[PDB]
Amino acid sequence: DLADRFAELERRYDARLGVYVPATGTTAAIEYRADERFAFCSTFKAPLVAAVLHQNPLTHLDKLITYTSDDIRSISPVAQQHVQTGMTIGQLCDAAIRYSDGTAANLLLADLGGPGGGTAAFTGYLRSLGDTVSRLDAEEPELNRDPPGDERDTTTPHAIALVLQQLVLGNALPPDKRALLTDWMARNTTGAKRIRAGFPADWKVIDKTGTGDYGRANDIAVVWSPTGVPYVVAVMSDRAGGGYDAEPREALLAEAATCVAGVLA
Amino acid sequence: DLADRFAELERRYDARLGVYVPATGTTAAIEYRADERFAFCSTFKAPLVAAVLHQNPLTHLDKLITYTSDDIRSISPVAQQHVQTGMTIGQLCDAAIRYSDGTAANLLLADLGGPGGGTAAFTGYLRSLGDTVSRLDAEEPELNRDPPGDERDTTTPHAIALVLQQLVLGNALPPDKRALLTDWMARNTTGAKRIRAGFPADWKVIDKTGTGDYGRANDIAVVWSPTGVPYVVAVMSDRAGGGYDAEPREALLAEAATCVAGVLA
Amino acid sequence: DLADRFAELERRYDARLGVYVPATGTTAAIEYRADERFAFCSTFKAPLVAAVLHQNPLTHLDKLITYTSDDIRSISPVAQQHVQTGMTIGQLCDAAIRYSDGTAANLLLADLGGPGGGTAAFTGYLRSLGDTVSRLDAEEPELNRDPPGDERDTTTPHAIALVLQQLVLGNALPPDKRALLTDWMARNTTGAKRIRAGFPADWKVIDKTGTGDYGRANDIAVVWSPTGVPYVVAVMSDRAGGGYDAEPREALLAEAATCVAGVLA
Amino acid sequence: DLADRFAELERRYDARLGVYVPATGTTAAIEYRADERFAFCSTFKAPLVAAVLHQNPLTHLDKLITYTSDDIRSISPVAQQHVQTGMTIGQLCDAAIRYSDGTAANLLLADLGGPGGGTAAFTGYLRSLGDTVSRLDAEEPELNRDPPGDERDTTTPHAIALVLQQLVLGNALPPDKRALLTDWMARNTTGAKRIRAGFPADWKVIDKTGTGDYGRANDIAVVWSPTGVPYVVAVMSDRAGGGYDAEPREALLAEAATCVAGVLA
Ligand SMILES: *C(=O)/C=C/N[C@@H](C(=O)O)C(C)(C)S(=O)O
Ligand SMILES: *C(=O)/C=C/N[C@@H](C(=O)O)C(C)(C)S(=O)O
Ligand SMILES: *C(=O)/C=C/N[C@@H](C(=O)O)C(C)(C)S(=O)O
Ligand SMILES: *C(=O)/C=C/N[C@@H](C(=O)O)C(C)(C)S(=O)O
Repeated sequence: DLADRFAELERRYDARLGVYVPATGTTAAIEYRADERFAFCSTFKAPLVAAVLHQNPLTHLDKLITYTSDDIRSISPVAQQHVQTGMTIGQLCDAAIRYSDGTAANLLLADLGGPGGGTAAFTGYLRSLGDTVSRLDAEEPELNRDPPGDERDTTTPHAIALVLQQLVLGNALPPDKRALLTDWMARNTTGAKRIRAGFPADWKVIDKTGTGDYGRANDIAVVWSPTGVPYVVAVMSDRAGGGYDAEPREALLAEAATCVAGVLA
Repeated sequence: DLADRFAELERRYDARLGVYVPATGTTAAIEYRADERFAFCSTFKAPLVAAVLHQNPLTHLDKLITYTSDDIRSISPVAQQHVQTGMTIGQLCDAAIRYSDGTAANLLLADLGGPGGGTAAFTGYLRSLGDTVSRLDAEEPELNRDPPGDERDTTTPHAIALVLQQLVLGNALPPDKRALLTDWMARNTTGAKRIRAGFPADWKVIDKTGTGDYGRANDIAVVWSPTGVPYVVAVMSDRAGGGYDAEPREALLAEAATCVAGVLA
Repeated sequence: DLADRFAELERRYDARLGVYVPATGTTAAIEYRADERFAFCSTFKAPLVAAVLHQNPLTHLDKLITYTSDDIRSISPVAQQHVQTGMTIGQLCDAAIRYSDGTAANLLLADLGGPGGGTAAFTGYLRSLGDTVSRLDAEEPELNRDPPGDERDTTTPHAIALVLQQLVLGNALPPDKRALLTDWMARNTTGAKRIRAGFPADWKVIDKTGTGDYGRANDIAVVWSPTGVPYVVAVMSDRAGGGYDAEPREALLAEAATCVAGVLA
Repeated sequence: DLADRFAELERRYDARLGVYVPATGTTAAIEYRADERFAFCSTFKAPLVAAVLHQNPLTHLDKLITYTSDDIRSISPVAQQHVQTGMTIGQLCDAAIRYSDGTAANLLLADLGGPGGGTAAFTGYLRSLGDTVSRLDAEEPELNRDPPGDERDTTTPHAIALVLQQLVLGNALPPDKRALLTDWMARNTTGAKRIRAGFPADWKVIDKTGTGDYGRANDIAVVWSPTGVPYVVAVMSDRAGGGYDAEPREALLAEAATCVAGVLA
């Protein structure tokens, strides 16, 4: 019957919608189009940081990286301002998470090295976490104007949940680094209207958003109940029907979170 | 399956639980022990104010009412301070709602007049709103130490919902007065951890709480969705199992509200 | 010329206003009626907690304290709810700071012992910190209806600043305890509209408010610049002119903080 | 007093600093190097939009403009992506304000027509608003890399304030258009750490930034007090001392705004 409540939101908001919450000690998993493909958008920036955290020691975040005016092809609210000054890996990661800065993302991919501009290195990282399905070829901005049906630059709710789970809750990173990533996500600016707004205030929520064309809108998060019980929530949507220029509806993502909060409480 | 989620909370929290939300233009009502009797506790102070608003002109709120130090039997954080000075009907109502002042309650019942200390007059008022089941017999504090099963000083979730609906949303009161009551409930101090904490912040919530012995804990509220859709939510509980001195669990009330928010979103 | 800006606010808001910030390594202090007496209101609850932290070991916070329904004479949003269950010293302190609970305050004074209900014990504590001027005689609620000119239950901005400085920044408490107090103040609920609202968001602010009759309104705080430079800010006001029933203006407190932020930046 | 506080910031940050706030119904203006020349940087994009709003009817914003890959000389986060699709005047203006897109800027100058690439047409527009000092000669990127002392592509705080005032507050534009421009500025992405960060959150702020070599960093804004009183704030800086390669300090701009907020409150 929760299936039917998601299908309702789908109809109201004129969108296809994908939801995954893994199982726990107590609870059974929650599936809805969980094994269908969706566009990543900016959601892959979460693991990306983790990949950079994984590859290098912890003092590596101090390395300053320089770049040019014509390195800014994507929207980049932080990179734009620090062309003269440059930016350290540390600041790059902060921005990529907290502000969804597109340029930084690309710089960090380059920090991974390897062909594809570091997209292979990163693809490789996901496999280390047992992620077969997710696939990534292009960078920002080009990847977020790929057409519907195209399986390049895509993932499933099921998949990305299990990644985020291993990173945050699992032992995929040392505690010190893990800490950093949570801290960053805990302070995301771009996610107020989506998963955060669907949960009660007494729940703790850390999230990473994704947006694009064809009404594409995603949010992946870890939440803690008022008694500190952790849960992973992958929410993904699109509106490929209204074409390229369709607007995403955060309201959709907020409403679903509320249904989910209901079963989890 | 929502039936099964309430029965779960019941088992977790070792409590009996009553829930009612009336039907709307779209949605069907939500019932769970909705037609079972529970203790009012301090929840009856909401209609009580309405009864005093209903019976008298609007300038009647300026009438000063004096009382003694030994008129303070219940918890009365506001009555305590204004013993020498007295208090106007207006300020009495504010206190009764916003602070759940027990003395004021009794003063207002006396303002209704009639035997029972004004409990019959008040019982009479509810019938004017088509409320058959509800009964009120004693005053504060004595009423909050009635034993389980005793039908004096009781109501059903179903009933009190339909009252609150008529008062707040319906035309049971002139707009000016209606306004006052909503304003007061909007500014309740005593309700943070119950219904308010079960809904997302982007919902508007006005509530009136109740507490007592045998783990008795109630909260009735009107909520607005993020798009201004109103709903009435009656939640009532008790824990007569652990006897007189069983502690109430607000956690229970907050958790249920969350399940409810889930179906309403 | 900052003198003239405070006198302006005074005239606009029809209020007397007291401001103190101590001197630092760099900066000179800020004075305006800093050595004039004002009512404490709920501001004394900050040191009060410190006095209880000072007097007893750290394990003492687990001692559960019981009380009756008629022990709630003041407004007490948390004491209200935990009459059946009781409350530990630890929880009492949290409430007294975070919610300005009036009852708890009085219970804690009783924990200090001595005549005056523990007001002498507490008065004694301030002298240990070299505070000459500050005086405390009555408890809640009686102290909040002292008339203007009455020097009982009063302090100066200068004084209370130097206390708060020693507690938070100075070595007046062991680090562990100090930590607790800061944590509590960092999470004050009652202070959003006063000092907090006069500083830019990139400043860190921890505060403790006070309100009462005769438009009495205070806020004492520690702030950190965006680069972690600490400062102590005492702000106090009243409007004894419009009599007992004069309303306090938080706007006044927020405006002054802004003038202060200006010199500190 | 305040003169000396600006000279301090100057010394701290190793920079020359220009500040202007016009006079109001109440307050006297604020001058500090207000009549000295500074580089525009990207600040001129504000009036530029206004000039295009002024010259043409309101439906002109729908005219699509196409361009080539080799038309993208400057930083252009939006122009980069819409080479295939093209962009309407409407979208061009949004970008120029909200994202400080450098290409769009140049396209719009071309929309004005005339020699200099439309820089004379634009220079001409400012004179219509009674602005004598301001001049513009080159386009992006070339204009941001021309040396200190060179009076081409420059303005004074005094001047640009009086322009922004007339546009936003004054009757320089019809309400409908005026509305558009404010809306755009209200939604600037590039300005978080400058003027916006120096004011308290309860102030409303709309801004337009500028950055360049020789530590050049500007922000012009309209602010509303918490009670809706409007003010215009021009802040400009540079660090020609450390030569071409000197890094700009937004911190400087944020600090000054704080001093200004202080006098305005
Ligand atoms: C991540 O969610 C995407 C970042 N930004 C894009 C979006 O649609 O939100 C763009 C297209 C603005 S970016 O220039 O690629
Ligand atoms: C409203 O919920 C009831 C308040 N009653 C109190 C009273 O003093 O009458 C108590 C203490 C009996 S109950 O614990 O709320
Ligand atoms: C802090 O001590 C202020 C207390 N005074 C008032 C308040 O704001 O709580 C009263 C007078 C309402 S107190 O609770 O009696
Ligand atoms: C406007 O001030 C922005 C101009 N863009 C850049 C350019 O390449 O011209 C800079 C370097 C001046 S700015 O640092 O973003």
